[PDB]
Amino acid sequence: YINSKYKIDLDKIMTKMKNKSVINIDDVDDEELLAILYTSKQFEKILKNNEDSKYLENKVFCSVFLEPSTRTRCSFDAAILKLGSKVLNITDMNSTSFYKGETVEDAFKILSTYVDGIIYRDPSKKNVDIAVSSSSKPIINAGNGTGEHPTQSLLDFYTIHNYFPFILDRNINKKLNIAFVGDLKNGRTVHSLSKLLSRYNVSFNFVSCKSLNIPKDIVNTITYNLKKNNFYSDDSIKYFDNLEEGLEDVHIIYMTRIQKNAFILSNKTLENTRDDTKILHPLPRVNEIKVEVDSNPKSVYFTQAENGLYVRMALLYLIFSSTSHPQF
Amino acid sequence: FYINSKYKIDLDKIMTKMKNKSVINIDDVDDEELLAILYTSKQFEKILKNNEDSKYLENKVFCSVFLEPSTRTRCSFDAAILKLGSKVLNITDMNSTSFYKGETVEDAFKILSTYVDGIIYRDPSKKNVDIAVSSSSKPIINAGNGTGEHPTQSLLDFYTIHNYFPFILDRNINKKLNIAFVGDLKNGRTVHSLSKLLSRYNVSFNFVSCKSLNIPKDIVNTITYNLKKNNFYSDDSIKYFDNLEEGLEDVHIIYMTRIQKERFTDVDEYNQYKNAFILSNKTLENTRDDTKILHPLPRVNEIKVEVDSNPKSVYFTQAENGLYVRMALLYLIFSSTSSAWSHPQF
Amino acid sequence: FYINSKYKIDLDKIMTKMKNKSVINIDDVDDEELLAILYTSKQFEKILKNNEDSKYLENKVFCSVFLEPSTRTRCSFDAAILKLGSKVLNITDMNSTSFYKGETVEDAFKILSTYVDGIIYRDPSKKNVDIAVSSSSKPIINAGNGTGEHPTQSLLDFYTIHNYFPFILDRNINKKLNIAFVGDLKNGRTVHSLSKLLSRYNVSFNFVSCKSLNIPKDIVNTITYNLKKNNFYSDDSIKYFDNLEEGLEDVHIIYMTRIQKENAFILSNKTLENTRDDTKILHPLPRVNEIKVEVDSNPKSVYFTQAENGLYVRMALLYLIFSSTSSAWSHPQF
Ligand SMILES: CC(C)(C)OC(=O)Nc1sc(-c2ccccc2)cc1C(=O)NCCc1ccccc1
Ligand code: NA
Repeated sequence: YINSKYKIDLDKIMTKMKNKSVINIDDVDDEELLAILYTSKQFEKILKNNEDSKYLENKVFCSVFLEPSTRTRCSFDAAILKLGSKVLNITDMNSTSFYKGETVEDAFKILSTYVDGIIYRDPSKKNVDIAVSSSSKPIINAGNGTGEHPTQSLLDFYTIHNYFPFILDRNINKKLNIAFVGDLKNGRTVHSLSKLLSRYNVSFNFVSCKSLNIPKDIVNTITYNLKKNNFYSDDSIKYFDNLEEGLEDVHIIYMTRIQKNAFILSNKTLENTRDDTKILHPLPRVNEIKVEVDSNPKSVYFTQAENGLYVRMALLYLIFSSTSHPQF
Repeated sequence: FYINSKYKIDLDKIMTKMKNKSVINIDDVDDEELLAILYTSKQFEKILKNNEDSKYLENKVFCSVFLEPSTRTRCSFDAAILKLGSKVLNITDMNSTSFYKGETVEDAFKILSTYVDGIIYRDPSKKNVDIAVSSSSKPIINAGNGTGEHPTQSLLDFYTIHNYFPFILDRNINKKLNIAFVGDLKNGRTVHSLSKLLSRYNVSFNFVSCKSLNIPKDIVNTITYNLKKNNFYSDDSIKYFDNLEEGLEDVHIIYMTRIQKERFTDVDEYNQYKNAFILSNKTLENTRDDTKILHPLPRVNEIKVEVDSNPKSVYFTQAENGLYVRMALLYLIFSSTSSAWSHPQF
Repeated sequence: FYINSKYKIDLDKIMTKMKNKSVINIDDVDDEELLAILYTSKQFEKILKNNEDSKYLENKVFCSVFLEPSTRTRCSFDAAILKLGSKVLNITDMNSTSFYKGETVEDAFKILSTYVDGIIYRDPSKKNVDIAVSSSSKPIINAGNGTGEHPTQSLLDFYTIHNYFPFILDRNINKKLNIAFVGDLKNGRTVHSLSKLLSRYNVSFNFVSCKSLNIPKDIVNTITYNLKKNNFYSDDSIKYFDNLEEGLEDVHIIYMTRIQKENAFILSNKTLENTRDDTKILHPLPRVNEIKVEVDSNPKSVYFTQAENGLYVRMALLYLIFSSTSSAWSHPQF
């Protein structure tokens, strides 16, 4: 099992990931990240070539979405169904109507008797952690109020690694430069992907309009990670409030969502970027990216969204399998 | 493969043509495609009535997106997918505005179509379905929109008729089908769609309505051009009546529409129109012996419960037929390939 | 071949009788059918706790119709169908009036039953379930209605009891089970249903309630006629208390009910110290105050196992009604 230059011992990494709960991106170590990246790639190729995808038959999951949150929920459903497993849904409900005079711990202790695993989206942070403590079965966090969204970070990382595979090498001569653009204060997807990218040889351009800057405790978490692998320097973190400077010499531009510009992306504002730059956005997009950019080959935000299917298939396969592997 | 015992269906070739086809309007189905649908529907009807293996399409994952409540069509599409042995994720009980929460229809469909092999979409907006089709990398079946496009209702309507009157397929100048459309012909879009499809054949039409709720001119024009084009138009081709006693005479089919009180000024107008067009065993005594009664449902008072025991009533068979017709259409579009041994064949 | 310790089960014969049966009330289950359910439930419990293949009912497509919020029962029936290897479409987020949008219950059920092999139906109206059964070409499982019929709640309650006290099946005049029902005995319909089923056996009852919320006479009468039928009725058979201290003495089972206060009877480790060693505590759930979280660590608490058992009991009932099967070798036998 190879992804160019690293052999992955998938048997051994699955033994370790079996019945693992995934709440935060920090619950995924280096070895587990390689296994996910590798397996995601196998599912991408199997599905793009119309091959049998049914690597996880015989499982029954529960999907609990207590805010309307249709793309992430459908992505998890499709992944389960394409793997050949089954799922029952709780949707179109909020906290109060689902927990109708019942504790979170009662609800999860009972629900986990019915199913092999639970996928849970709840805008409360407390609820996901209470569910994990109460559940006899593994939980995948599909997004909560603390800004934990592990599968968004994983699919973001998979997407980058697909155009810039050298991010995995921890090579002091091969650095990736990324610009994060928009609302860096409220854009939790930046916070989570930053922590994961900072384990690697990466330098960051934070591009925001003063009022919406990256929070200090993320800058600190980036600086501790980069220091730990001896890739911190005074040039590791740069701050801009304009595109013209922010977007210069970055392999990746990652746009965030807003609501109420310095930061609208046009073919014009992209003429002076590297020819290899790729554009991500977790979606949905509003004005941050003009429709004309969809025809620009630097745009990969729809491939990115597509990649969430393969990454969620991979993560469900590695946690829930009982045991050959997807290959080719 | 034979239909009517006259017309040979090369299902391999017709599948190659229908593969990854979107079905939005009944005019997206040609003569050959309609034969393959009718034939395949009949095989699913017999396999299921005999408790045989129905799993002729197993490895597919669909998304079903219903942005207005419409329980029977949605459940019928679910059942069809599941009976074929495929899988479906559902968006229900939601409207346009809450599902498109500050996202364009084009963004939503471009992404959703990466997840799945095909989409079933019901939206009361007509624009939305056409935008979905333009944005989607995967086929769409329109399960109903605001323009009155509802191709699987028309298809299951036609399947039902063809089961009692198979000669409608022959385009034989000696073998004419006579149908009465009864009730709200202005707002009954199922009449509009079925009319267009029937007018490809040797058919004459009785439009039975009171003044205010008559068939629109643009449908009469489309029926008249279709009948002319196959040299079946005469001054007899389209008649208009305001009462059952005349309207229901010498028709093979009576097709009753919904007369929703919210289409009148008040109750007195409703209950006058109601009552004038209500179907009883009495109002059916001077129809042909062979007359069959359709209604797209749901039923309110348009038809009295006593008529359910009358052998001329088939509106519950009609609704059941939607399962077989939706199984057929899904099989023909989404199969990756054929053998002659992979086809349903009772 | 099919044994339940010392009851031999003729599953072929009992399935011939249960095939395409509708189950609306606990009285639609006779002695033989109850043994088939108990036996099949036990096989599913062991297969699933040992991670074996559970797919004993492939190729069916069900419709599950929930016209009130009723999340646990609905998820339990979904899980059961999916674990058996069959498929389901769901109608939820609906009440009576919005689902029957100017359509009769009989029209809706006549049509829906053409699509599917079976229907699971929860509706707070009692009329609706009985009209559904009259109109349907396919079998219905009642998942709960307004008359307090909830057959799979009673069945999973009974399965739970029989697991700790298997002698309830023997109808042995020397082996009596003592149960206390605690809380709102007037509105607690699962007491009503389980009482009727327990009273087919050698059972005595402690009804513990204030005064305003006492067991209704019609249930006392139905318990007395059942117990008389097997000559287990005596003036000792039914006792009435207004306090836990007396009510809870010498009972093998304590069954706590929901009381939505729309204080006397909260269960604590303290109020449990002088119960039998062997007493088990049920509660149909959800619980609010009736049982303190401290009791969850008490080994007498089984209300979470009880709720888990609903999976195995719903798998069993679906298998026994819907199987297309003939042969003794196809049945689960851990
Ligand atoms: C994290 C991801 C993107 C996977 O989660 C979803 O997609 N769910 C969500 S949270 C959301 C939102 C918007 C405003 C305020 C608060 C939350 C957008 C949405 C969302 O789904 N599209 C909004 C409208 C829409 C729904 C589905 C498809 C297309 C458009
Ligand atoms: Na599903």
